[PDB]
Amino acid sequence: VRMNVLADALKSINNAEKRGKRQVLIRPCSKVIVRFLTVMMKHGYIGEFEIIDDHRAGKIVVNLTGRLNKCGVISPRFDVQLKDLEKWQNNLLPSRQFGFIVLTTSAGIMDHEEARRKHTGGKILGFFF
Amino acid sequence: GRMHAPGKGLSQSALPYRRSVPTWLKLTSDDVKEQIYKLAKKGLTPSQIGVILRDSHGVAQVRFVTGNKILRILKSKGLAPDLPEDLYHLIKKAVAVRKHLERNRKDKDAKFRLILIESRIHRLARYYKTKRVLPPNWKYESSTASALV
Amino acid sequence: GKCRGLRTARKLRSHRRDQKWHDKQYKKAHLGTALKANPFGGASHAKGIVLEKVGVEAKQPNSAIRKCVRVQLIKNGKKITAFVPNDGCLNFIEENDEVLVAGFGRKGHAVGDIPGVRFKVVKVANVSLLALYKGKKERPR
RNA sequence: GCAAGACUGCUAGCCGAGUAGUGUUGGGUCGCGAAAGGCCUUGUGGUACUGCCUGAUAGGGUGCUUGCGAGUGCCCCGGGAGGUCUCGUA
RNA sequence: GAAGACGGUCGAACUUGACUAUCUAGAGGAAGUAAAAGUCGUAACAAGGUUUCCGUAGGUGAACCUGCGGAAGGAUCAUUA
RNA sequence: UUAAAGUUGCUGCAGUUAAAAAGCUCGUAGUUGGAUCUUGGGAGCGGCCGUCCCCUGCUCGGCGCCGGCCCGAAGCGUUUACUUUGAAAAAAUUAGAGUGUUCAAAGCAGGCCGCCUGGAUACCGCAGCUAGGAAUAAUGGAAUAGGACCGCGGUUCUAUUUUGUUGGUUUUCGGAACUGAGGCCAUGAUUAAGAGGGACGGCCGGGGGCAUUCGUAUUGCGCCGCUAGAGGUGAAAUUCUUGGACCGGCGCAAGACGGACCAGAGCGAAAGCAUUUGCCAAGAAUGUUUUCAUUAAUCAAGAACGAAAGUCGGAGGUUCGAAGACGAUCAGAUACCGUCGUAGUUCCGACCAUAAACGAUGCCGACCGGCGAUGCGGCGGCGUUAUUCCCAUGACCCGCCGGGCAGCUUCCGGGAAACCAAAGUCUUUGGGUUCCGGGGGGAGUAUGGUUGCAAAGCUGAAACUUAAAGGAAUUUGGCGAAGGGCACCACC
RNA sequence: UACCCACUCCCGACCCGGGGAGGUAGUGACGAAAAAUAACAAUACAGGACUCUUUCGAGGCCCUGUAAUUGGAAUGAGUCCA
Repeated sequence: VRMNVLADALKSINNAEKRGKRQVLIRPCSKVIVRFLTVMMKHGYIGEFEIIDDHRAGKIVVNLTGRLNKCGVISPRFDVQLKDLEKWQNNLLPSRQFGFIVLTTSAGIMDHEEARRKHTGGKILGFFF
Repeated sequence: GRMHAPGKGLSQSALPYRRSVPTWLKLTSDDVKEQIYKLAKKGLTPSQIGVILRDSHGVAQVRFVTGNKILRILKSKGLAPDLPEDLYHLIKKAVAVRKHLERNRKDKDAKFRLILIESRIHRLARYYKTKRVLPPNWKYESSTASALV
Repeated sequence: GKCRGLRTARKLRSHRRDQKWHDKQYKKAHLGTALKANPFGGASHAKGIVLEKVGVEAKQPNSAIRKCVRVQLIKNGKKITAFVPNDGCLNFIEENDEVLVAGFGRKGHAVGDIPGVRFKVVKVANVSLLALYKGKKERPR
């Protein structure tokens, strides 16, 4: 039964990137997937997406480039303090020069270096590189 | 897939995109409510009310021609039965299984399906207690056949 | 872990506790039967009295006989057998002498060529076997 | 009311007529099917091809050559006559 | 205003009796381990010379054997209208 | 005793074959939970982008003011965790700035000709307290409207600043409870998940239970004509027979089982189901513009079913047949084989819960290549047959949809390999949830508990011994395996 | 089966008494920090470094090393006025 829509959708686009497709249709639509693909497009790893609107839970179709390697997820949502950000980004990021981890905060859904420069933590949501 | 059956399945309705009444139907919403009243006075279940209202007069859905659903109108007037129709059908199926098992003792599969039906009853009764429809002291025992239908 | 919930802490703690307690190297130290079975009681060295000298058999690819001295302790009076390590050192031990029995090095296992022993001898007549073998000192009489 | 196209049923003169009679499973306008007689302009040409039965030169059950497997030929009538059809042989 | 006494309370302890946990006689039988040579036969591993194995029953010096129901971890992935 | 031990796996184990999915379902605590509620407007510091102002209000008094605005404030504007700041948080020990104990481990000393001084900080998981933020799981109102808002109209109990110095009055000033009619709002219910339950119509299946009917075959009895033989093995016998064995034919009687059709076919959770007909009760699948609206797979503790054999009371006892009794193979058969033969094999009941109960691979949900058949239901299209015409029905064919047992190829990808569309989406480890195993024996053994009339089922060790026991695969070996070729030291 | 209230403190009528609280020692390889047992010369000998004799061979002042040889400069353990 479907509970975590985010993990299934990101594993779907991960398998689409691994196989070699260019468009993929993920079935559920939440706000969190819209914000995650939003910051995904902001940080330049994938192509521009389309969201189809129905009178139900909608779908998202994404145009894929070959710049992404892995689109993981963390379940459940562990809280992350600012002293413990290096603990996660040392053993989960592949390098310090790239690889970008996202955590939801009181301000919005946003990555780790912007959370460092505005000094606000929150629970962890997912990661990519 | 199914809750008790082993296999999966995919067979359900698919309402269209348009939230609009059909243009070719001039059947007034007050009149639609009047057939809902008289077919409910005939003594049917709201699934049967919906399928006959879709069938004869050819309306897409009650929710588009009106603002409510069928059971909302029935509880607005107050002639709806207090027992839910799915619980009524499941209790009637259970007492039919009990009447079948009254004469047959070695039929183990009927007893197994009886345990499954009682499990489904106990699973749905706590939801109908939780959403505050049924009284909190209501319970389905093994002997309620002359008082409960 | 198999269960990856947010609020499932002592399910996994109980599973770790049970499968840690169901080990062998962990169960060797946390049960009193192992300490009650060892005559040393967790002691490194122990004192004992020699009552006889016995020749023991050996293993299959190396056929010989080895020299084991039978040592009776003072903790419980248990009758155990030790093993004289070096060459030509059996004649220094006779009946009714105090010796310092110790371990051997495999946590109470029969080591190598000699079956049925797990301890050796370090001192005899309050002087070490190394002194009596190398001729560092002289055995008192 | 103009106005021709696309295919099609039957009869080989037309009417009697799809009339008796037949009939399937569930139906319908219902498949099949002559004739006595009349009106008489007086009744079409090229071309194949046919073992038996149920129920068309239909469909399908099934055939013959001699040991084998397959081809050839195989409705009736009149006349000329000869004498065991081929391809390879478990 | 001392000694001493009847009552109350907290009470160490004593006698009788049951019970509980550890160590130690314990006649005797039932078992496995460490090894190089003693008799019957090779039960299983190659159609182990009776295909092997698993549950449940039954007698025997011995591995073992025989019904009943399954398995292929088997020697059959297949037997021609 | 710790790291090595990714051999305790929170990060971060394994479960087909190396140790390990309860036989399979139901189910209470606990765990995990679909989508959706607010965005933008007005202008600026600058070479369109980075800093950046607003996004609930009604009494006391204040950079100010000319009856009115703003500002300071006793009084407040439902609620958890997270996140950052702040207080309170003994010292030494941990980290760490300063200085030549000559270095250093230490110590808090010490330096310029009376003065200068430092002798700090950081950390102190949780839990408790105070604050700007509402992204994330749930809480929350209004649906029989005892729903909000400005108001209209009445009943009861009480505070003083009001009524000639004064004994005394309801008032006025105003506190609280109850309360009748109407107006006012945009008057109050988001949908219908390739989640779930239920209803509807055609149908599908050795799915169940009850009652029926049929088919040979076995054995026995009764009769008929026949002859001295049926028993079995690479080899004989124990067995029955002029008291007619054996075979053929006619009839009767009992019990068992439903061959050929009978399939990598169907149903059931699993064990398991195959002669016809009738009755009852379900259940998956396809169809839906029907109904209810997050009711959701997972399962400690609890319950139903459960091959064969095992025990207990009846009915009938045909074949087969553990034990038991003989003959031969044999040196030894108490084992293979042959002849009788007990319980059991069958039903009605009453029990126990075991298998190689095995896809040796838990359940739910999604994603990632192809191909042809098969079974159900539906969606259409040539054409043939129910004889010839017209539509739908059964059958033939073409192609599609959803679920299921499956099949062929494939470095998708994985693994120790055999192999696997899962045994993949695993160091680029994280979708959720029960059970189970850390070398091999001792041993599923001692003992304790517990169910059982009985065998046993579950839970379940310790001591002691060894460095191996094990899983996949090429090559030599030998087969009381299969299939080929060779030779006058083999045969014809 | 040690010495003393002098340093740090503590009762007590109290500058002045007491304290095996403590301090000072001796034993001590629990453990930690520093740090001796060697440096200086070359004939006796294998040439690496720079140029010629194809290669042995001269200069080799820095030489990598090493043989109970030599005149040597030095400091400590310990003995020992203070």
